[PDB]
Amino acid sequence: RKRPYVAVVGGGIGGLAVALGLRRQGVEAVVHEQAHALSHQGAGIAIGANGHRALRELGVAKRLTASAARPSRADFRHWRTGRSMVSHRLTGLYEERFGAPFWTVERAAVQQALLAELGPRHVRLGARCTGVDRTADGAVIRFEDGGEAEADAVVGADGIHSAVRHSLFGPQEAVFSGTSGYRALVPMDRLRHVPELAEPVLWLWLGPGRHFIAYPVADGSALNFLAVVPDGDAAELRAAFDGWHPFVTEVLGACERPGRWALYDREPQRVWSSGAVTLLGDAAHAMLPHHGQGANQALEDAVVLAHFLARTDTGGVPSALRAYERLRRPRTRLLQAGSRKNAGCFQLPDGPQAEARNARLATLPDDVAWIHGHDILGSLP
Ligand SMILES: Cc1cc2nc3c(=O)[nH]c(=O)nc-3n(C[C@H](O)[C@H](O)[C@H](O)COP(=O)(O)OP(=O)(O)OC[C@H]3O[C@@H](n4cnc5c(N)ncnc54)[C@H](O)[C@@H]3O)c2cc1C
Ligand SMILES: [Cl-]
Repeated sequence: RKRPYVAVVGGGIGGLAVALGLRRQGVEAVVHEQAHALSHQGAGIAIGANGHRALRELGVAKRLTASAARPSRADFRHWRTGRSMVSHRLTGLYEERFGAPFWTVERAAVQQALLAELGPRHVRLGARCTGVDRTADGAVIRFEDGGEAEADAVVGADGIHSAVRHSLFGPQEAVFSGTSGYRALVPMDRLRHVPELAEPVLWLWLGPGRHFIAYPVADGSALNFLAVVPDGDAAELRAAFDGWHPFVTEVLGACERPGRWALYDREPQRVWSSGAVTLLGDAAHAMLPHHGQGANQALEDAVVLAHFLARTDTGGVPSALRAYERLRRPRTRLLQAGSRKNAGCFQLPDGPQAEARNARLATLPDDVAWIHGHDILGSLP
């Protein structure tokens, strides 16, 4: 009984993590990534306890300790007055409650740590997938350059515009939010004038029509920011935050060339898997960035999918892909819905609804425990 050889399309967090996770449990997995080399851009992400646990399982948490940063609190700030509307301490309480720390870190750092632990030799650069056809015993991936690679299982981790998803279920439009995210890492030495940044904090500035998130990365030496605005040029971004507190305007004014990303997600899908092909990460369940969980969820996907594929033979692959999907879909669906809800919530004008939002924010540790406190390993059979 042959154990499956596994081809993974995409070398982002999701693809690296699942390849790394498969190999750690004795399955041969190989990544096909379209880019000629992996980027060192892409700014900051937040790793919750739930994702931290996935990184421990995959053996990469120890390598990320240095470049991680440990926000002491989540501080929800009024757009105009700069007052702390709601605050929750993370130092100690977060780890005690949910079983692991809250980290903020560069995307690229997480990507690099995964790449190293997996081994770069397991990643084919320059391989752009254009398609996947199911065979009788497995599947074969088509590349742009005419190539092919057959396998006992194929995992589509090729992002929100997944070639693998298109092949399996046909054309499907990504859903535009009507907002853009501007993202940047600002060196802290360009922000000496901003005294709030003396403490490491997860900042969430909430206001009318738009919002602004900031946090430290690289052990406190740079500050990530994400500015979500109705929909790139720095002048138009600075203007969209006219009237806001100096903290926001000063941080925006310290980056000449921020990155702009139209923010899309997709409707939840009833089906991810077809014979020996399945999806993972943004390809399976793309969400807006408003829970800070997309990477976290790709990591959960990776752990769970590696578990099922490490325990089967070639003939058990379809069943294993369906078991992964059946466990992962409901959770990701709720996060998708939640991330949409939060886009609205973060952008209310001043008024009763915003005051009611603020009230429900007081009970946030209970209300999001299902996310941060989730034990991925304990969810398995
Ligand atoms: C502004 C913003 C802020 C965010 N903040 C957070 C946060 O705080 N916390 C969090 O957990 N998540 C966050 N996310 C979400 C997170 O970045 C993603 O969910 C996560 O990186 C998705 O990883 P992935 O591997 O599924 O996909 P991607 O990172 O999209 O990787 C896909 C890979 O596949 C490759 N590829 C694509 N098509 C092909 C092809 N046809 N053939 C071969 N290779 C291909 C790409 O080159 C890429 O390397 C944020 C997202 C945004 C937009
Ligand atoms: Cl996200």
